[PDB]
Amino acid sequence: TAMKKKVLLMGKSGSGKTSMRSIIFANYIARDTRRLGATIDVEHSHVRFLGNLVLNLWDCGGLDTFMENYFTSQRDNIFRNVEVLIYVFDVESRELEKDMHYYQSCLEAILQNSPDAKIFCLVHKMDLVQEDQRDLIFKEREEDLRRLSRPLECACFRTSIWDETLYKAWSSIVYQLIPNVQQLEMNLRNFAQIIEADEVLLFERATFLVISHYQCKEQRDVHRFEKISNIIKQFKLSCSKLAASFQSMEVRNSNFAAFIDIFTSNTYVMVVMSDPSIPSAATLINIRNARKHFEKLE
Amino acid sequence: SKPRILLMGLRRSGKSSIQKVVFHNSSFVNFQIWEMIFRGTGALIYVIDAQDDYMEALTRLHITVSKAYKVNPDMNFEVFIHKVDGLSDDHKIETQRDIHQRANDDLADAGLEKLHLSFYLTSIYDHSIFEAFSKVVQKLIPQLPTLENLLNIFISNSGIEKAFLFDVVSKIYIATDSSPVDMQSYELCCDMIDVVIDVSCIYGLKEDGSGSAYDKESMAIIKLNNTTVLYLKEVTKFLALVCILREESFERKGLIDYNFHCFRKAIHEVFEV
Ligand SMILES: Nc1nc2c(ncn2[C@@H]2O[C@H](COP(=O)(O)OP(=O)(O)OP(=O)(O)O)[C@@H](O)[C@H]2O)c(=O)[nH]1
Ligand SMILES: Nc1nc2c(ncn2[C@@H]2O[C@H](COP(=O)(O)OP(=O)(O)O)[C@@H](O)[C@H]2O)c(=O)[nH]1
Ligand SMILES: [Mg+2]
Repeated sequence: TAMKKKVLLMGKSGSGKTSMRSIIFANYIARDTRRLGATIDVEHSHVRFLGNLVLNLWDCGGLDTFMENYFTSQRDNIFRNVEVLIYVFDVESRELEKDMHYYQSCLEAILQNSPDAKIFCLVHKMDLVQEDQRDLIFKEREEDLRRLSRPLECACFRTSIWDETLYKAWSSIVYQLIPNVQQLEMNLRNFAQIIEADEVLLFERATFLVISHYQCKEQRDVHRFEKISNIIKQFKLSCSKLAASFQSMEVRNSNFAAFIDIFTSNTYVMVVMSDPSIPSAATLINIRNARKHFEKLE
Repeated sequence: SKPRILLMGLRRSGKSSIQKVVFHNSSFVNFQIWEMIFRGTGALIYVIDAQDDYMEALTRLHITVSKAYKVNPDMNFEVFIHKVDGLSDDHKIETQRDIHQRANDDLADAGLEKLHLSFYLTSIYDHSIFEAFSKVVQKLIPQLPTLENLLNIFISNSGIEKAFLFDVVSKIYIATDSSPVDMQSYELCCDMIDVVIDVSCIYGLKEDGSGSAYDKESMAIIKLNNTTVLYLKEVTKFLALVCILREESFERKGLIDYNFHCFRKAIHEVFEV
């Protein structure tokens, strides 16, 4: 017994669906995505996430012919028992009015077969828009996406494979699928207060997606969860390509100490300390002692 | 004593893309894009677009280089055969041999065959551009044999396999111990500096707006599941030591740390810092 969740990944052909999945779940780098083939029909992928959750990912080829089957002969197969629809939009697309009809047909099949399904819209490839225009273009599309989403709420995100914004969107999606995710946020709150950290992030070991975080004093970079996921993920891939697997990191300067370490068999942790009268030894023995306790949960 | 580099090429050669990827006052190296300037300059890097036709570009190359040998005939001429990430090795090699041939063949007929042209296959989606820069900058450091002897005494006496002296902003290595350099170790060390600097930018900048990510106490230890350890220490405000050693040598961390301070004071005296 681990909760199996059906995620649909859908959008016009070439919008970046497989590209995203190959970066978050398959250890690709953005450059490598240029070699991916068009996806024929649906490509099923089973992601063991934390070992109480399996993500049944449905990467649905976006060719016109494929979509037309998804609305007709395969309607039941596609749109039944769906927890999450992630819908991808190419910001560079010429065919907006045709992109909308394909999106709205997915919403209509989702409203008939899985109404309590969670809709995410990804306004994707924002690296090809000029940076002064990005916030402008995303607000316009979000507003349109929420009107055209009829009785349903969508949550929109502006994504690129070339930065942290992809980690922001997929962190957000997976947070909504994790079982007793508030139970975990408390158990981490506990650890953080006892160990006396300024901040503690918990990460899924394979994806390096943030699943839990504790702070005290609101910090300046609200976008920092994604940036860390991205920075460390990239280093993990350099470690296996260039030497061997990453195991641990210690970073310091005169203002902070940061510890990154294996935690449960299914997670990494990052502890941040603003150096009081705490030895290194006390923090290390607390991190070890807290493994058996988080181990239980999974 | 900051080495002076100039970077030159046609519109769309890749220059400011190269300036961006490498540097984004605050480098060990003084770097600028483009008979006055060429008077006090160590190195001129001519960038050619290799995805494009180079015949136009080979011409400007011969003019700007014959121009500047006239002014200062000690200046290093470095040629970045660039954007090679767009080609197959068959195409990389043929261009290399072709640019090599004609660039050198063109220099015979000006009677300037005492003017050396080093070549580099570079790309911004690649480390080649770092390797390439690391080579260019190393030729402009007169005290390079002193830095290399100091790293050698440091790693010998400290059970360390490999040590690089880095410009933290650029990820250029100005010196390494005498062991052969595996370029994968160099890349991995560069990727460590990025991880240290981007985590230091986010945490540890000061309660207020800001301060500096890198400072006298900047330190990192990375442990890899094959018991390899990577160990970074601030030397100066520009320069960081990165060491590669095994867990087993790292048991003697006290001896490494005490000896590190001899090496660091020694580096300071070299640069009269
Ligand atoms: N600039 C940019 N290019 C991207 C981005 N995401 C993907 N791409 C590129 O655009 C193309 C997208 O290809 P895929 O990811 O295979 O597209 P897909 O949506 O799975 O397509 P189908 O299988 O046909 O449905 C590839 O060249 C990617 O490298 C992005 O965020 N920015
Ligand atoms: N694929 C690839 N593109 C590059 C490389 N270097 C530069 N470019 C691209 O070439 C174009 C020209 O680069 P740019 O730096 O503006 O040329 P500049 O006039 O020399 O500054 C830009 O679109 C860059 O993305 C490279 O190494 N590989
Ligand atoms: Mg695909």
